[PDB]
Amino acid sequence: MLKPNVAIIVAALKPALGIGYKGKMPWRLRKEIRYFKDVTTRTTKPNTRNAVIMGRKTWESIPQKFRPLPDRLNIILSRSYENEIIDDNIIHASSIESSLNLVSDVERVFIIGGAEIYNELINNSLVSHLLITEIEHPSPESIEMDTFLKFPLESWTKQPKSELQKFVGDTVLEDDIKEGDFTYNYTLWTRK
Ligand SMILES: NC(=O)C1=CN([C@@H]2O[C@H](COP(=O)(O)OP(=O)(O)OC[C@H]3O[C@@H](n4cnc5c(N)ncnc54)[C@H](OP(=O)(O)O)[C@@H]3O)[C@@H](O)[C@H]2O)C=CC1
Ligand SMILES: COc1ccc(Oc2cccc3nc(N)nc(N)c23)cc1
Repeated sequence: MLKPNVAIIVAALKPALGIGYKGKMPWRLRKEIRYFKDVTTRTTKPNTRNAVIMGRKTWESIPQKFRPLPDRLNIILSRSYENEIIDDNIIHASSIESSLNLVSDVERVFIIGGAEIYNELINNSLVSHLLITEIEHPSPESIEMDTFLKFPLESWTKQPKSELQKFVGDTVLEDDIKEGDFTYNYTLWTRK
């Protein structure tokens, strides 16, 4: 695949954009996990699938029985990896671009974490869209977090809900979803 558009998908707590604590997500939002699954799996074209890219630490954090993530081509980056196809669902690479040279029949590509991957790849011009779930809490300071997005958002534009809707196709997008004390909304951002 040559120079595909790539999207980042992440869930973050406003206003600091925290995304983790001691190697895990600081919340369990059930409807948000379901959204992540639908957006990253669904395709429109026939014989295609989407690819998900993750850092080695994220891959190793999935219980072995639950990997690879089903119904998507899994790409794992490590600076120590050779560019290799493991099987039809797993690719190892040391760079995003190298990895995409190994794929065919992919419709969309999503970066799914973690923090080091996000913070480095935001500055790669292949990244064209950010799917950020903006999480809000009455007392964000009470939530322990050690990992944060370092995104240059002054260079990106938040689009209207209509644009997100068109991006995700059929997926149901509810507004101000509440689970416990958290309220969240799905957003789409593109480069200015
Ligand atoms: N809020 C959310 O939506 C999500 C949050 N997260 C959070 O992220 C945190 C984990 O992040 P982190 O520990 O940084 O792990 P990562 O998944 O980002 O893995 C980092 C590893 O990826 C490899 N790597 C990183 N950057 C590159 C690069 N530019 N090119 C090639 N290889 C690269 C390296 O592997 P090597 O060391 O082998 O070279 C590096 O050690 C957790 O707290 C998790 O909960 C994760 C996903 C989503
Ligand atoms: C440990 O394995 C993983 C950890 C996190 C992960 O990414 C997510 C998991 C669950 C919900 C998620 N929601 C959004 N908006 N973005 C992500 N990247 C998500 C995917 C795999």
